[PDB]
Amino acid sequence: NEEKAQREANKKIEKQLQKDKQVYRATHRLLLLGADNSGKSTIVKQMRGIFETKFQVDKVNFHMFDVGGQRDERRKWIQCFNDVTAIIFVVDSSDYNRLQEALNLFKSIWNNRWLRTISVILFLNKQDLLAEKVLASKIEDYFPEFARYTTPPGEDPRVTRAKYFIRDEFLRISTASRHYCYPHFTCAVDTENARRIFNDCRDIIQRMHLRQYELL
Amino acid sequence: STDFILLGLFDHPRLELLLFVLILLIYLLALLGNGLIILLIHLDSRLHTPMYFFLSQLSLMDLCYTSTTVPKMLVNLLSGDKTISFAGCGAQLFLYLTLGGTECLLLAVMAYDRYVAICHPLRYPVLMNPRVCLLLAAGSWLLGSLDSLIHTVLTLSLPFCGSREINHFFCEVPALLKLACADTSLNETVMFVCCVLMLLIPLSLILVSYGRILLAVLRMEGRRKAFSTCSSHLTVVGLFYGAAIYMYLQPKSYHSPEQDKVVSLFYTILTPMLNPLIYSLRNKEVKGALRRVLG
Amino acid sequence: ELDQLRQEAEQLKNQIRDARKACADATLSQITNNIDPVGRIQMRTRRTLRGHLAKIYAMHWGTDSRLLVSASQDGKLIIWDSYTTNKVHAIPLRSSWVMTCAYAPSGNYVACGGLDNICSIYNLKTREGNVRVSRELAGHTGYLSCCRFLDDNQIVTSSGDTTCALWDIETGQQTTTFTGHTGDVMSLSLAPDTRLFVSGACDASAKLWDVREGMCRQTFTGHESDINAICFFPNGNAFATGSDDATCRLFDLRADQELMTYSHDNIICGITSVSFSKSGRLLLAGYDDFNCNVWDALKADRAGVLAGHDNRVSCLGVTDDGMAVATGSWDSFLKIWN
Amino acid sequence: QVQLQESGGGLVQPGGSLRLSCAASGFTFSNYKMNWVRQAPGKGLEWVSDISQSGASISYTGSVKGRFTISRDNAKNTLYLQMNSLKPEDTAVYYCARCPAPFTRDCFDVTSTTYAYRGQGTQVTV
Amino acid sequence: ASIAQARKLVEQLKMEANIDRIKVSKAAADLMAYCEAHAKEDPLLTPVPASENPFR
Ligand SMILES: C=C(C)[C@H]1CC=C(C)C(=O)C1
Repeated sequence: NEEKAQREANKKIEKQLQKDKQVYRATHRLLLLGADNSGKSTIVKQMRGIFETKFQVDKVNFHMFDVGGQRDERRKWIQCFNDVTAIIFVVDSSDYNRLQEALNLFKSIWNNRWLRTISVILFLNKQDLLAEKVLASKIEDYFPEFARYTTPPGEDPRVTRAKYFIRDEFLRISTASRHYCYPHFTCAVDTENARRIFNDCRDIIQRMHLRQYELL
Repeated sequence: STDFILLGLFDHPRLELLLFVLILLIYLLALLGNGLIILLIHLDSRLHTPMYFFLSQLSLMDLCYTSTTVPKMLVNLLSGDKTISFAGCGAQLFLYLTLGGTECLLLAVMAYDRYVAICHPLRYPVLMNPRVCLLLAAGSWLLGSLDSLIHTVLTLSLPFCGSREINHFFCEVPALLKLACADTSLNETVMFVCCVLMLLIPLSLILVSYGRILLAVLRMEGRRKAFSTCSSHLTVVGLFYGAAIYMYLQPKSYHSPEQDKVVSLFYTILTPMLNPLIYSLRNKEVKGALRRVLG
Repeated sequence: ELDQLRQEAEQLKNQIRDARKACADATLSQITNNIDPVGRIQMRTRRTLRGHLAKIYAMHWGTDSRLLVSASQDGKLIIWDSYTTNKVHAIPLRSSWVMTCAYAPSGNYVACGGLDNICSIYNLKTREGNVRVSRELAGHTGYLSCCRFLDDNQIVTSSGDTTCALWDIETGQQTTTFTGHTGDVMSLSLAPDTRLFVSGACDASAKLWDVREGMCRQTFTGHESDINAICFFPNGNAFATGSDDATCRLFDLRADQELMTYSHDNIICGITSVSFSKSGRLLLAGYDDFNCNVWDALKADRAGVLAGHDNRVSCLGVTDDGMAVATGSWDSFLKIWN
Repeated sequence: QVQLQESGGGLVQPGGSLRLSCAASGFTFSNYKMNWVRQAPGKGLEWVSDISQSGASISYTGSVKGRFTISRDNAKNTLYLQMNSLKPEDTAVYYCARCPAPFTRDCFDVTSTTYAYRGQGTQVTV
Repeated sequence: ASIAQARKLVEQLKMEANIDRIKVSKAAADLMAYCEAHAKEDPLLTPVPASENPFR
């Protein structure tokens, strides 16, 4: 009776599902996170509810999401983002007042149970303002151990100590405990971000493929 | 009557029993091993990737190859008969050549897939859509069948002179060509062209792919696992190709057949056993799928 | 003065607690200890469904106990046919992020929603024959967490705005709004008579709302963390609550207090789905440890395990006939147990 | 129901000493990680220090390191905070927070404006 | 800011203070009576034979 029609309908729908599977597997997804003062809007609009943007690099398609229409509590809707390729994390380097909040957010994301495989690509924005602020508020006020730090920029060597001290905290939190971290120094006027994201995603996928064949 | 007589691997009857059971044991293991892996691919949906598609193809090819080559010798040794008909020899030769060529091409196909997967991580899905996999498999099978048919037809036409006694334990090409009445110069030329085309290129491709893979891994305890896995794979690949290269490409047939029999034995039966124990059974995914199927 | 109001709050809380303690003369478990246990409950999977690409958050059975609908995170809504494993409709969503789904009591309509803050209603009985979007309900601030049909003209939704609302499908405007929670509202459930409904929040609190009036009749507390699931007893005078502290609890409306707690020392993972049986004797609970458990609702003793999944279990449902169970997971696999 | 009471604040001259005590009821103490937060007038919530389940690992913020100490007592179900040599910029309202879920080493939404598991806090002036 | 929610909590508690509350034993017996009344129509409690099973 209706069994023949149901078989035909099932075949028709399965053909479309097989067609859409490849398109689903073709693109790479990314999640953008940051603070209000951070210039993540400029970052996401440089290559151009939930705001999506699409960009193509070397015939590879990326798709990154920015969620800003929700409230300030994120312990519940973050679990949906456990399948993304990478989490872009934008941090201001010129605001010493709110650096501890960024550190705590990074630690919470790092130690989350459903995000123990996702990698984080770290952008440290606002370097031009940091250089002017350091060259001319002192960072020793909010971090005592800066009095005992030694460097591991080109215009003046006093900026290098601070701009590496700020990164060393995130690196220490990352190495204190599968997934890695990729720090980067960037300004507001810079067009190299897409290439950096491309290289980081290429490295992540290469490591995953190496683990797949049990070469590691 | 146009039958043939096979002298077997050995002449002394005191070695008939032990070898027999040993060989018998061999056969069973291979069967089980191959069958097992096929099941673990058909049931679990986690392992639906081109790598495991190629692995399943290889396991099926090994099953067919072993079932073609092994049981006849055991039956002849058990029953004591040493005769074989013309059609049996022809069919054995045809299946032997087809499966050998198909495996030789499938190894290079797998090597190319590995190279693409590792050295182009982002373009991998675009380059390995299922259409490409099906076309590669179909091309390998078609080429194997073509060369096997050419060899069988061009070989069985010539008459045989003198006795119908073959110094081998199964129907081979080099043993048959030496009894031919007519000139074998064209036979030698065709066989040499087929040998070089079906052997030398895949070995070079596999070696280049492995070299590039290890170079990329070097540019990254990580190194030791990669070295161990690559050495384990290269052992089997080198054995399988070196035995055939020594056999079919030897000059002037200077070497006595007494060691040639065991040289052929090294690549006839052992490599189908070694294939699953190296490529498949040591994977963590295979172990997890087996435990899930049991549980 | 905020201090005087804060004080009055605690004297009223003390009065409520004193009344609850005085009202508790005995315990349900002591009375139910006289009945014989049900033994061991062993079910085997009878059907498995494949076709989704990403994980699964929600599902819903039909009133005819034959068809069901599932929503997946790759942007797909698939209607199945559990009898012959065939599948009838596949609808692509506007937004890839979907958290809930519903199936109309008459089977004509389907609904969906998620992070897009929009509720979408799809028509299944179009004259052309294809599925077409019919209405987009807008007005919420946070993400939608649950939606349930009252009839073919009304629908009640709960959002991450710490609010619930009742809509009018023909016009697409909120007739009534329910407020009073402090955190996110996670799930809701309609009474068998469709006259009242309960709602659980991330404030470790449940509330009982009246549909027509628009006021909160009573509230229940007793948990220690966020509440993920809730459902009525088939009688309509009790319900069960599952939270993230790895404990289930049973409340009753008339006594206005707690009856039983279902917990074990081996479990340290929260509950994501709670459902009852047709007779109300069995309570099925899904955990984060990749398994499910069947508790005796009158003895608090585990009577079986459902260990067929290798990832987190997100949705769990029981047919209206009480003859089959459907359990989804983050594997893109649906399983039917009998 | 989770209930938290803070006490011990009051007037203090600069360079003095102070004790803040928090009492918790309605939940098991030893399964949760505990936090102290503060809010200055005309400013947002600021994280101060925290202590783990058993007290093995404690963490501090930048501006109070070497001056404040935090401790817990599971038998009495209480939390403590010591203040020594108060700076004039330490006047604020203090709250005691709680980890949203047990058996976790991460904390989400602890300094949010509408958190549910936190106390009313006490006022400290210098 | 917090005055409105405090007032709403005050009226909510005031209105919830005066409710009818029956003894626990009444609901305890009612639930048992309902469970035993409909115990014969639960195919999951008593496994259904394959003769009428639609998922054979
Ligand atoms: C591994 C084999 C059986 C090959 C041996 C040599 C040639 C030329 C073949 O075609 C088959």
